[PDB]
Amino acid sequence: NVSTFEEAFNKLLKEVLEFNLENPFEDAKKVICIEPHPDDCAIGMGGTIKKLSDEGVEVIYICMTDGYMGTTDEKLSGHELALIRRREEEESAKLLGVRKIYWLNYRDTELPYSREVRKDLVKIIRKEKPDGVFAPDPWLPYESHPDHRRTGFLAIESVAFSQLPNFSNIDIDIGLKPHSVSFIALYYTHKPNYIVDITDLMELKLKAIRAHRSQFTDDIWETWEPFLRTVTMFYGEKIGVRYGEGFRVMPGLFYHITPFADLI
Amino acid sequence: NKLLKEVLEFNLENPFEDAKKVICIEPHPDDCAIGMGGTIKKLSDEGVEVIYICMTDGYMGTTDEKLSGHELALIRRREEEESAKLLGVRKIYWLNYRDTELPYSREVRKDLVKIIRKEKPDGVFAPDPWLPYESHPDHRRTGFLAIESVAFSQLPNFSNIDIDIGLKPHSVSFIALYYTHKPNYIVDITDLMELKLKAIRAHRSQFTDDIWETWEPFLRTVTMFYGEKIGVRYGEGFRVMPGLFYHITPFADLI
Amino acid sequence: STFEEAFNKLLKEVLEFNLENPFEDAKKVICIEPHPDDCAIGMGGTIKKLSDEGVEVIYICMTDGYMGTTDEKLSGHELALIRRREEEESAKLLGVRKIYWLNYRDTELPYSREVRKDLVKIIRKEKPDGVFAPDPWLPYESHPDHRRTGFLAIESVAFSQLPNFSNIDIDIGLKPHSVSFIALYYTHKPNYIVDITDLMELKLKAIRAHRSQFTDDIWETWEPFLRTVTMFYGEKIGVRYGEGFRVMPGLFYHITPFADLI
Amino acid sequence: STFEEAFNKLLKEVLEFNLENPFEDAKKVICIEPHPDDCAIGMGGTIKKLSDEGVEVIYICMTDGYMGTTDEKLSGHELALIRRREEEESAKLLGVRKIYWLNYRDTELPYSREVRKDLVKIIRKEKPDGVFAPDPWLPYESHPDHRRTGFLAIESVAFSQLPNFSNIDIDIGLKPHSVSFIALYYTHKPNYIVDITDLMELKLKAIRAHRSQFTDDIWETWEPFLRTVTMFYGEKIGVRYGEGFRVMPGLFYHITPFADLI
Amino acid sequence: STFEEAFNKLLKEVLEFNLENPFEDAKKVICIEPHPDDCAIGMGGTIKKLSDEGVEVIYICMTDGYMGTTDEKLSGHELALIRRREEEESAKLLGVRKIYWLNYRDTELPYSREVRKDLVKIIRKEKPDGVFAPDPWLPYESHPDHRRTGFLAIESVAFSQLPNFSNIDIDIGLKPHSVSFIALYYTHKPNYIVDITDLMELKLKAIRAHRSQFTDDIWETWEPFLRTVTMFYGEKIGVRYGEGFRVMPGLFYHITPFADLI
Amino acid sequence: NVSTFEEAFNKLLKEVLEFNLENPFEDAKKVICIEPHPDDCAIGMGGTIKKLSDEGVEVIYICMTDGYMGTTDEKLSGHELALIRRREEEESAKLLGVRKIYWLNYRDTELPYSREVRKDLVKIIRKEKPDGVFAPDPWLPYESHPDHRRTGFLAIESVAFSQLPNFSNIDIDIGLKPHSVSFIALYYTHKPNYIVDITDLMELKLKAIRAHRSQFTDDIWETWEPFLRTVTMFYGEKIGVRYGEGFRVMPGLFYHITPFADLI
Ligand SMILES: [Zn+2]
Ligand SMILES: [Zn+2]
Ligand SMILES: [Zn+2]
Ligand SMILES: [Zn+2]
Ligand SMILES: [Zn+2]
Ligand SMILES: [Zn+2]
Repeated sequence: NVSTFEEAFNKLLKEVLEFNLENPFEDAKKVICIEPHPDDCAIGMGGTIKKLSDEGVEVIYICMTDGYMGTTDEKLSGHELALIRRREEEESAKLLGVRKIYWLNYRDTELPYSREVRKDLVKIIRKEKPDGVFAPDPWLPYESHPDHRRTGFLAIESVAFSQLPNFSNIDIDIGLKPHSVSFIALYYTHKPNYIVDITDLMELKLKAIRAHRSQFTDDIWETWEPFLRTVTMFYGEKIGVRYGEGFRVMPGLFYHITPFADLI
Repeated sequence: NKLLKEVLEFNLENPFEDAKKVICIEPHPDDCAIGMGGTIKKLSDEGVEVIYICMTDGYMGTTDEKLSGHELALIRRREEEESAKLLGVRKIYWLNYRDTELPYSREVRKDLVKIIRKEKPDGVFAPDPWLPYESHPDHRRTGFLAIESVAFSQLPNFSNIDIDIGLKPHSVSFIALYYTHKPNYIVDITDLMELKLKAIRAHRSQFTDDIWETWEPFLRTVTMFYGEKIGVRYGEGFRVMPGLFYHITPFADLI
Repeated sequence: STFEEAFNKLLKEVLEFNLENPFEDAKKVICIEPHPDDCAIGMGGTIKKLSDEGVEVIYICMTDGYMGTTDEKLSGHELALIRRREEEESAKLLGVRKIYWLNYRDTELPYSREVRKDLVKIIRKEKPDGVFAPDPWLPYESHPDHRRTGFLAIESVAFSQLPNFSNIDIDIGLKPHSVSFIALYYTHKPNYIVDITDLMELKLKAIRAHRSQFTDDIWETWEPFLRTVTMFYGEKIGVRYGEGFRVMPGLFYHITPFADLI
Repeated sequence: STFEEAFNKLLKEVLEFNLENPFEDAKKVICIEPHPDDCAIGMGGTIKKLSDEGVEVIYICMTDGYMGTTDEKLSGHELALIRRREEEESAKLLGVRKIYWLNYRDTELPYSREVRKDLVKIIRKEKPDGVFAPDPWLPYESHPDHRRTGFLAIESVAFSQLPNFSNIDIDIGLKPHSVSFIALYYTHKPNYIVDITDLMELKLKAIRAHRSQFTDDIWETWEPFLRTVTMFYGEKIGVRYGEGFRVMPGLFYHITPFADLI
Repeated sequence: STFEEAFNKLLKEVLEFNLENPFEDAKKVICIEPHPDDCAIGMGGTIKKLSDEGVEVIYICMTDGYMGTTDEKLSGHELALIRRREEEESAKLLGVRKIYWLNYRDTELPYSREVRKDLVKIIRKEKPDGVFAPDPWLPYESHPDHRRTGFLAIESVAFSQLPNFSNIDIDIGLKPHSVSFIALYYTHKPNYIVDITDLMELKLKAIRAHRSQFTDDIWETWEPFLRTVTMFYGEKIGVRYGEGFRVMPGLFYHITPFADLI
Repeated sequence: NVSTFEEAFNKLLKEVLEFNLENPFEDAKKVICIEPHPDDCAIGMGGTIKKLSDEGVEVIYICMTDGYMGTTDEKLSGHELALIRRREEEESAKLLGVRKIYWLNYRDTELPYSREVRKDLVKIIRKEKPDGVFAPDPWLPYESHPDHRRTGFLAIESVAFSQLPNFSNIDIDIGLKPHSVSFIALYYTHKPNYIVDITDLMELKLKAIRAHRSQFTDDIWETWEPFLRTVTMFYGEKIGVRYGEGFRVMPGLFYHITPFADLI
């Protein structure tokens, strides 16, 4: 029957998986957007958040850390630099129609890669019963920040595991029952397979990004707007527009032992 | 060139003939069967002693809240024993680390290296940890600890108390990586496809007709992806490089 | 206007960043090696041509090579001496006279904040103009020590700038340094090669000072291999024996979907 | 004014600390056992003296009891399950309904925050008025699970009351909870005893319910030990068989050079 | 001929030890504390009476105070900042200028080589004669950070003495430092008390500085405690108010079956 | 049963447990002495090990570490010292009848307290199947060395865990069968309940101790010798001898939930 692989491949995607990419969000009624440090949802996927906040979809944050380290000022202690930074995200979010932010409070550059941490995200997933999760892609070539790498990993890991009753069993017997999230979307990806048109809202994104004043001196912004405009244009060039934000959405089966998963 | 052919002397033609004993290492109950169940039968038919190592106890492989993890392990242990016999596998070592909680550490290496230094095997099988998009830590960590333990089992100063109780440094011939996206040698499983599925179905906890109805297309499609690459409809794939390509080699992928 | 014009302006005008001789400002750099000899077998030829031109080349050794033998009667400490001496038998013959030994047992190198806090000390100590390390992204690399060494180098360098990372090194006199560049060797993705056919002769020998590692019997498998690597590089820019490394602007190491375009 | 004086005028007067009846105004208590059986063996009798009197009793069980058999033929997985039944059994025979299974394997109970964060969760939900736990300062206690269980209770009772501790609990509608009294079983430093003479053959029956720990051949050694223990305790308050409990000021668990003085 | 005889001729001739006068050489000390306000509470007095004699007193605070509140409004990062402040207006009262902050979050001080590397650092630097730390064998002490600080401190002191321990301190010109003495506050077995009869008012003031901990409602419990503890130590030497320390020869800390006899 | 607790105490000890303390080392053919650092078995135990050769008991060491930190010598490295000390102990052990020494090779001062270690001891116990296991008391007031504390606990934990076929199963799976030790005995204790006379063996014990040259310069032997004699004196008085060695032996049942183990 199945002449070759590629004949069975396209049938496994349309018939079996109901896999689609012109509109993967669409039916989204609530999505948590996971970021390693505060400002990552902004820089990563700010426009697409506003878009999903103009469409009346509920956007919740989980911020892995407290950005305790993002300063060169030999006189501004991380403890407050972090106070400074929970304000700057409470600002940023307010702009983007992000209302809620869970704060995991793990110190910056010290985000563990453990089960403890997975018990945080799995806990939050069974409670906010989110339709999709927005996490950063960990297989981003040359990514050198452990927090980024680990975040996307736990993100996808906690996701697949939240369905699992015997995982963090203490959750089951206090009200929280397993939940099957609908889609996983990987911002900060070098292999996007769905770009959102953000050409328009590309001016509210920098005001959400810059809102983090602590992280953005005007002096350093002299290399970051030239930077951000370069990135967003690369996502746009894939679907012929001025600005773009890129995501990787794969079917749930391709996140595990799928040798051909690099074809979509 | 002069090295592939005339310094190390490796071949992508047939590597398994010289093997009389091999270890097939799997992260969970069934990965041997899903990853390589046909090549498994093959070797056992051809009269080769196939031994499993299971890293973990499955404990987490369910959505049925009535079912405790503890049982699932039991139930899956026997389900594996069914599956193993179905393929000619003789002994399964059970590491027993809890599912989704496989450590990446020396203790765990130290285990693998005990066994390797007892079965003194010619070939080991494992999941390719550089498999792109592998999202399951248990799997990544199995690949890595496998390739690691192997190499290390040769080094008398590693788990140095193993020696003092008999078990000597061994030196496996090959390492074979199933569940890989860079196979450089395939095997024909068109001969034994349906039996494989049967063995893969022996894990009833895992493959309800409902789930199996969704993984039925998957497991056939995969084995095609590999199969096509030779000239058959159904094949299991493998990355084999063994030697000095697993350590510092900027042209490793050219094979 | 387009993606390529914004790309080129980003590098040339916004971030400058060399590519034709990035060791032009160079005076003091560190070569971080997992085991003793990991500078040798990948960076050695490059190390003399820098000790020569004025650069005080500094070493950090991540491990102590404790595990590097087959000899079932050679204690792991015995080996660790053999290697250290053997290493000095190579430090010098390339023009390096300071080797920090971290001292962590071969095959037991932690990937922790702890180790980072060390590197950082040895980076806030010198204030080097550049650091070397193996590329942790070298495909199929199966030895944990290597992978970890790389990753920590990069993360440590970056982190040395932040006053809060190791907030005790500050308070005690050691202040943040902001390293100039980073270079990854042992890479299958170079972008700046370096000429070594002349000093290739010196290298052959410095990679033997570690003769516990490099015996006679084995060498008959490890020199054809060694020549091949030095071919793989060199012949892609001209000569018969060159060495190519990877170097990026500090900002391609974070959130850069277009990093591997170089 | 003396110290002897400035001691009494604190317990009765600054703490209202009564040792006559601490299990008095107690409408819900928690029983943390390191293994299925522990509660029964140190706690057993005393559970009944609370259970039936409208005091709701809940076990937390730290391990799966996976390493309690010297039987080649019994896998730890099967044993774990077996013990669920024996504990489900035993716990009716004492009027306990709810038991949380933490499922940290036998001999591998972590000493960490991650374990605290559980006990802390369960404690905030159930909002009990009392927590029972093994005295972790019991001389010669060899079993880590045992030691750790106590420390981990004491610590989770002090910290259930902290908003900034496990903040995600608050964010999901489980607010702080202060426990009135900590009572340590398996102590040798009691200061309140419990006469359980009529309930003894019941406790032994509730302990014996574990057919995997107390086989008839093991029962010839543990029955005399079980009895001796119970004799050790009660013989202090004039009664034959008793059970012992240490109870202190919440203040006395921290920084007190004289907390030994009760 | 006997034991009691061996006890003394060791103490007095060989180990030249005296309970008499231990602090009579003090030009530099370090007072280590679990939390911010810890050198206060149990040691505030002696410190001032040590500033007086021109002795430089340094603080090392192990935590950031992250978790000292019951009010879901006050957030740890801030609460920390509020506590970094309070111990400066408390340290000044007592001529304490230098305070090292390790920043380990409240209820999370690790027990590791790493945190030893830190205290051994600071100490190889400030090259002091005197280290103070809580008595990690203080009965019923139930705060992790408390226990872990004495052990770590002791271990740390004994551990500066060695070049191989943290040899990167060495390689950047920070040498072995032997310490003269060790004083364990918060002890139930002190053996050399000090006099704070007049100083018990600047005491409640230096402790008072920590108002985010000591609001005036909850002060009405610790008000009898802060005195009572100074009287426990008092009725031991004659004066009205005390601060006790255990001081033992560097030899008794290890393998000494009769440490309990001094 | 019987009436008073004291009566149940005896009855449990004499008849029920059948544990006594006249000469527990008697029926011992094989014993293992566990020491934190190389030289500890010498110091604490020395004499009683010479004695146990002088009868015909095979005596095995497990040395938890490698002494990698035992020097004030600004010049001398750990690596070589660890090499130096594998001799000093081989020398000092041949002067006592000591034939086998297991080197775990944990770095001095860095010995883990973890399953990984237990498994390491459990691998040896099971193999040599000894009747006797020796180790430091870990409840020793003021003992400030993590290795000495940890090594005691891990010993007790390891003796008991050897019996459990579910603990470290692969051992079983390769020959190594469960083993049950007749007794555990704690040196470096301060509640000993049995001494061994070593007065006429003392001098030799010192030769054994001082055979660790690196640890005892002439300058250091000036203080350690009175101390050492002082120690061995302390145990003396108890059995009315010049020099003693203390041990704590307790029934296996006392190491667990016994609120009166303080009483033997
Ligand atoms: Zn970030
Ligand atoms: Zn699997
Ligand atoms: Zn290497
Ligand atoms: Zn128990
Ligand atoms: Zn404190
Ligand atoms: Zn020692």
